Amino acid sequence: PDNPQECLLLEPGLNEIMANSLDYNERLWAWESWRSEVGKQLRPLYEEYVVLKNEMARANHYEDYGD
Amino acid sequence: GWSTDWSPYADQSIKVRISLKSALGDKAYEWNDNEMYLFRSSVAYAMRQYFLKVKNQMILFGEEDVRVANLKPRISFNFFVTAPKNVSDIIPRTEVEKAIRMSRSRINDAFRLNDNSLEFLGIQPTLGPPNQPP
Amino acid sequence: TIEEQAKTFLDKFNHEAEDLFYQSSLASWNYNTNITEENVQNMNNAGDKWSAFLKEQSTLAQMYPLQEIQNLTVKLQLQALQQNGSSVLSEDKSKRLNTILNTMSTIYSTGKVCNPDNPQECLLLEPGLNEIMANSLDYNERLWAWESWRSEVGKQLRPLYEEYVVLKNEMARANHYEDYGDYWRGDYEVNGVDGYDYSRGQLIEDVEHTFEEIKPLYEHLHAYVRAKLMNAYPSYISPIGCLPAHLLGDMWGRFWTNLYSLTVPFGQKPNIDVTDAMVDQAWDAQRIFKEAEKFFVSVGLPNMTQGFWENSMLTDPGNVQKAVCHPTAWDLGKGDFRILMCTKVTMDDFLTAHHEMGHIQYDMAYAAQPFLLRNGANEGFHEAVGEIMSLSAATPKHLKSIGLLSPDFQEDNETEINFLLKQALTIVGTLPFTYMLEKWRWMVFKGEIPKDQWMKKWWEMKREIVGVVEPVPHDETYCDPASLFHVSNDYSFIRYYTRTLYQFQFQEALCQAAKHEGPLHKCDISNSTEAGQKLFNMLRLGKSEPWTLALENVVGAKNMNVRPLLNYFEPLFTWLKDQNKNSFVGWSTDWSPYADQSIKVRISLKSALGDKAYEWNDNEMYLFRSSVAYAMRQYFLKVKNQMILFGEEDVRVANLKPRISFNFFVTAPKNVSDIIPRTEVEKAIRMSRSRINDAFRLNDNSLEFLGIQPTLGPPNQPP
Amino acid sequence: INGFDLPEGNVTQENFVDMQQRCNASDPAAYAQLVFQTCDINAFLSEAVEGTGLAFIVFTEAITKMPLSPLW
Ligand SMILES: *[C@@H]1O[C@H](CO)[C@@H](O[C@@H]2O[C@H](CO)[C@@H](O)[C@H](O)[C@H]2NC(C)=O)[C@H](O)[C@H]1NC(C)=O
Ligand SMILES: *[C@@H]1O[C@H](CO)[C@@H](O[C@@H]2O[C@H](CO)[C@@H](O)[C@H](O)[C@H]2NC(C)=O)[C@H](O)[C@H]1NC(C)=O
Ligand SMILES: *[C@@H]1O[C@H](CO)[C@@H](O[C@@H]2O[C@H](CO)[C@@H](O)[C@H](O)[C@H]2NC(C)=O)[C@H](O)[C@H]1NC(C)=O
Ligand SMILES: *[C@@H]1O[C@H](CO)[C@@H](O[C@@H]2O[C@H](CO)[C@@H](O)[C@H](O)[C@H]2NC(C)=O)[C@H](O)[C@H]1NC(C)=O
Ligand SMILES: *[C@@H]1O[C@H](CO)[C@@H](O[C@@H]2O[C@H](CO)[C@@H](O)[C@H](O)[C@H]2NC(C)=O)[C@H](O)[C@H]1NC(C)=O
Ligand SMILES: *[C@@H]1O[C@H](CO)[C@@H](O[C@@H]2O[C@H](CO)[C@@H](O)[C@H](O)[C@H]2NC(C)=O)[C@H](O)[C@H]1NC(C)=O
Repeated sequence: PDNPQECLLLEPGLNEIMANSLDYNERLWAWESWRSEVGKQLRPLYEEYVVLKNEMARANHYEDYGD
Repeated sequence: GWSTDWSPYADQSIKVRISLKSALGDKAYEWNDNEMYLFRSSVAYAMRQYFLKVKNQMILFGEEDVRVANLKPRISFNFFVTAPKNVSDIIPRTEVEKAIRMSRSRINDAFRLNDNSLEFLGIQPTLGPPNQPP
Repeated sequence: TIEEQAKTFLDKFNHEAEDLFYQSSLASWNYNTNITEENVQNMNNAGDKWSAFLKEQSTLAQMYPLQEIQNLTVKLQLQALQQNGSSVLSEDKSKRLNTILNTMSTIYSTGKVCNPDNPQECLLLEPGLNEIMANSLDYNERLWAWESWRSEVGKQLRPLYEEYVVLKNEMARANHYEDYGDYWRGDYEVNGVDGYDYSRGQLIEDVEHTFEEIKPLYEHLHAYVRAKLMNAYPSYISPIGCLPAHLLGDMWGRFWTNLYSLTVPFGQKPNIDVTDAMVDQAWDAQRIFKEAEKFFVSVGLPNMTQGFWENSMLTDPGNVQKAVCHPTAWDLGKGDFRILMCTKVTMDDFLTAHHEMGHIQYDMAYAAQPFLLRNGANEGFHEAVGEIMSLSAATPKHLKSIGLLSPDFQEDNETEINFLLKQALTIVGTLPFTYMLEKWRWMVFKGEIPKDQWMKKWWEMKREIVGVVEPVPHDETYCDPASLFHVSNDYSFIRYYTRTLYQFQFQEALCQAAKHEGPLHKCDISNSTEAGQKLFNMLRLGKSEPWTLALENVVGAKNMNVRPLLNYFEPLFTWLKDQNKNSFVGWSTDWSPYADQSIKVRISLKSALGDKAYEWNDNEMYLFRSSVAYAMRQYFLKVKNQMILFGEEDVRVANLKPRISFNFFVTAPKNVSDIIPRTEVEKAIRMSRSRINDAFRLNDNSLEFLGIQPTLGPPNQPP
Repeated sequence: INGFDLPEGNVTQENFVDMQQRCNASDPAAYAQLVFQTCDINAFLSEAVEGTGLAFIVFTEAITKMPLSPLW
């Protein structure tokens, strides 16, 4: 938030903080921020994905996709 | 073992109870997520005003800094506030109580509520001046 | 001695500076012609030796007297070295200013924006945003790029700019100047010559006067461009209004050069293009430079030094060796002269070769002067010489005389008008921009503009002087001027005005001395050694005597003039006046692109509440924007059966007044191009007006929307 | 105040004339658009009518602008 020019990806930067950082603030920032950006982008695609996968599994003599 | 009621943020939360049917009776509006948006904006306004008029600092609180939990059909939930661009900074309850005390006339008027209908558990109204015969 | 000891030190310092300077230039030359981390430090240590040397020698010059010196020859060199500079600032303050400058440069260089729908791919300004601002013909894409770059980078760059102006003003004040604007204008100052004097303040007035002679021709160009842009974007531009700022062919509107495809007077036939003819002739870098050298020496100027022909960088190395191909000119000294630029086979390469050769010829024409005296008269002559050389070398008769462009070919006026308008869109479209940006910076440093009216004054001047209107209202959270390269990176901008006027003054004077008979824009210089001699006279002068004197040595005038520039475009001016005979020539500073969907709001706190009425600050504006966003959310959910997440950032406010009056409009959550029509906003306000009123303790008469009146008042008391 | 977005409470029954002149000086075109009404108490005083008009048109309307209105 202080510097928006240096952005971290999960594999290279966020994983290293989560694996080694003992700073409570740094770890909370990494955890929440990854949740906010990526999960808020990934939610509606996940809804459409579950609907379509359930339809495909049902049309294939299975109860649901979990089945 | 562990207990499934403790939360890291539960120490600095404030509980809110809203009674629409008591205050308005008939022609009382429905409570949806837009009313939650207005409530978060009102609390952000309150915190902005408190920080400007007392601490002499200008902080841009938003409706994304007001974090809400435990929404019930009672119209109850818990909230806390964080610094604008810092999720690790939590404003202690005392400051949030002072801010709500300062702006409660405005927050209640924004919801046609009257302190009795809109209750911030832990914050008691103390403005009742009685006088008739001088 | 005192004068004797001063020149004694200066002569010694000249030897001490020239040799080490050459080493630094050689090192920088090698690095610029060799991108190797190894030589990066090599030039660095040399530059560091150059910088420490600088500071120490100035400390040495300190004891030397200034006013006591009478010989202006030595006086100029001492004054140049006497500059205490930023060092006048406290150490901690010096470090703070350095880190502020670095932070602003880095934010400009590495800032990036990205699409609202696919936030994985983000565009930087240099490539992505610049390309959109140049090639795209889509209103929505251009508006997104313009507004997004403004939002991200300017909102990051504003507070650094505030601290930067405070610190730079403090340093300039502590350095025996008035403000930082005074420090910048001190370049033009000339004194102690008794008849060619030029005060720092006087320059301002002169600039203003010159702009009075540009307004007319420019207003016609603006009117012509507006009509053409109206066709390129129907229902978006008012024929009596200013031009939207995101349709001007680049990010800022510095140049209109990218409107030519849409503003071509005669698109039927193309301009002169011999890149193909050059390829047919198989002319190469050496040739382009040799034919160039022919033209430069064709007027009795010295022939290009053989050293350059031996140790230059004309062709792309492309041999495991990588060098910046940006055209430049190196003056290492003691007869070491070079030019570095990658050579393709194009017209623009030919013109750039002539420009760089003019640069190096000007630089080498005055090698006899001392080391501190080896520079141009001021910040406009050096580029002006190159510009006039390139302009003279591009004449169609010149192409006829070099072997191509066979004599059985007649040049009509239509192509001539095309060329004149193409030149106008670059030369005349930047003078208002330059003038307005430097005027705003001068008044910001001067303290005329308070810190809470920077954006207000910026956009007022932009609507009034340039005739360009912002597509979205900008408050003081923004720093739009700081989004230019020259503003964030601490560069002076008035050089592009004086250079533009000097080039045309020089061109007119030389081409008159060449005994022409026809128009100025079609005239040549070759075989006019008299023209060459007049130019050389000022060339050799360098900075040895005043710039006002140097200008007079060629144009016969002490000061700058707009007349020569106006003459260079008299043809196009006549054509434009004819083309704008029906078109409203001028613009109105009240029309806004968003003004037709705005709603005005008037608030009377002292009436409804009387006593114990609250104060109205920006927190009340935050609450008002949140209330309007709530209203729009409710309307879209309860009628259209859609859930849209409007915020207080989608409610845009403009024209705030003490009456507690202002305009607002609404946009889609993540789409600045989507504006909710007023009718929907009126319906939303009608639906939620009781809640919007009771949030503020006002009741439908102290909070009025100027278009929405209450109607539901039916009484049934006595039946 | 509406014509020149002046801060409410700045123009008053006393400084109205001077503010009117200042506003006209600032923006004559806009001021030209502004329409004002002649305020003379003698005019309203001269509205005194004889006959039923004095009671049904003058006394009935003055009573509505009085607390305990019906009683009066
Ligand atoms: C965000 O807020 C957290 C919580 O206040 C900050 O963490 C503290 O920061 C201070 C100042 O550096 C330290 O003295 C504390 O030891 C930190 N620990 C706590 C209380 O969590 C954090 O530095 C803030 N950072 C930003 C980006 O604003
Ligand atoms: C100022 O000092 C310079 C440098 O000494 C003088 O330039 C000299 O001029 C004489 C006469 O033309 C030449 O013989 C010298 O060779 C020049 N010296 C250099 C280093 O160029 C200049 O004349 C002095 N000006 C005045 C007014 O005395
Ligand atoms: C930059 O530093 C130099 C060196 O300290 C300053 O030179 C002094 O200037 C004053 C005023 O003219 C003289 O009284 C001193 O005798 C000078 N000192 C020396 C060593 O010559 C110079 O003034 C400084 N500039 C600024 C604007 O701070
Ligand atoms: C400057 O003068 C020279 C000499 O007259 C011109 O060179 C001649 O150019 C014509 C036209 O291209 C040729 O037919 C001659 O053969 C050239 N001869 C010589 C002696 O150079 C030169 O072209 C003139 N400058 C320009 C640009 O026209
Ligand atoms: C070049 O010159 C010709 C001749 O003057 C111009 O042709 C004139 O165009 C105008 C406008 O269409 C007509 O009213 C005239 O009758 C035309 N004259 C002739 C003799 O045909 C032509 O427009 C000029 N081109 C440019 C670029 O200005
Ligand atoms: C943002 O809103 C604008 C305005 O509604 C959109 O522009 C329209 O886009 C559609 C689809 O391409 C066209 O059919 C319309 O003619 C456009 N009109 C206008 C007024 O621009 C724009 O596409 C929207 N952007 C996004 C990302 O949704």
